[PDB]
Amino acid sequence: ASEIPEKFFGKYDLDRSENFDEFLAAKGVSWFVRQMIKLAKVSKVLAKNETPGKYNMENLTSKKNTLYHGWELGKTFEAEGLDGVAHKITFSFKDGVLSEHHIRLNDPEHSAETYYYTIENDQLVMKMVNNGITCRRWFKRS
Amino acid sequence: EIPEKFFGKYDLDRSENFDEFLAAKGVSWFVRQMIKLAKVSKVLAKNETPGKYNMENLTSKKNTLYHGWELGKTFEAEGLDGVAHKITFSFKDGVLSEHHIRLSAETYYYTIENDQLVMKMVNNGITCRRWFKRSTG
Repeated sequence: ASEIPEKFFGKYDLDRSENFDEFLAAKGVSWFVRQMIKLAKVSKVLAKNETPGKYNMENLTSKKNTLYHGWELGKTFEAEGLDGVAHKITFSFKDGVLSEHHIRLNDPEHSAETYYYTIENDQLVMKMVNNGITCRRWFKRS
Repeated sequence: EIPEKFFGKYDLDRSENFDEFLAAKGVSWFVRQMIKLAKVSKVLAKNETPGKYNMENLTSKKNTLYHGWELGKTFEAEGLDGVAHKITFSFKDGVLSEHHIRLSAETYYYTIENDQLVMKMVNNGITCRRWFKRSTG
C-alpha cells in the first residue's frame, strides 16, 4: 500500500473558492490583478513516483506548469529558482491532511506558506491561511 | 524566428560573479554556499504548434515549464501563493530575452557561445554569467 491513501491520487480541476479574493486583498494584491487571478484555470495532480516511498505533485495552468517530483513525507528539500533564490519545501501527512510547507531562505520567515489538502466528498480541498485570512479552493476530480 | 542551435537540453557547468550577484540581492552567506552547489538544467524546445515555444527549468526535485509562448507576446502566470508573473520572451541580434515582472524586473539574456547556453543577468549593478553545457547522451 501507500502512506497517502489511494483516494488522494489523481488529476483535479479547480471548481470553486471561498474567501479567496479577501485572501488576495490581505496580501496587497490590487483589484486588477485579483480579477485575473480569480479567472485563471488551474489543475492539480498527485501521483506516486516511479520509485516506492516518493510522490509527485504537479500544478498545471495555461502557460506555466510546476512539478515537484521524488519527494518524501517529512523530508524537507531545497529547490532553486531562475534568479538563483532558494526555497525549502516540506510535505507531511497526518490525520487525512496532506500539508505543503514553503519558505523562502533569502526572504524573512514571513514567507512561511502552508497549503492543506484534504479529500472531501471525492473532491480535493485546499486550505490556505495567511494574514489571519482563511480561504478554501475546491478541485473536482477529472 | 528562434534559430535551430538554441534548442536542446543543457546542464549547468560554471558561473562568474554569481556570489556577489546573490549578495547584492540580500542572500545570506550560508544560503549562498548551497545555491552555487545546486545542479540546474534548462530545456528549450519548439511547441507542437509552430510559432510557439517551451522552456523548462529542471532542478533536483522541482521542474518549471513555460509552454506555448510566443516571441513578443507577454503572458501571465499564476502560482499557488498568488504572485502574478508577467513573463515575456523576445529574440533579437542572437539574444533570447526572458523578462519577468511580479504584479521586480528581472531579465535573463541567453546566447549560444561555443555550443554552450550562456545566461546573463544584471541586477543591482552586478553582471553575472552562467554557462550550460549541452547534455550528453
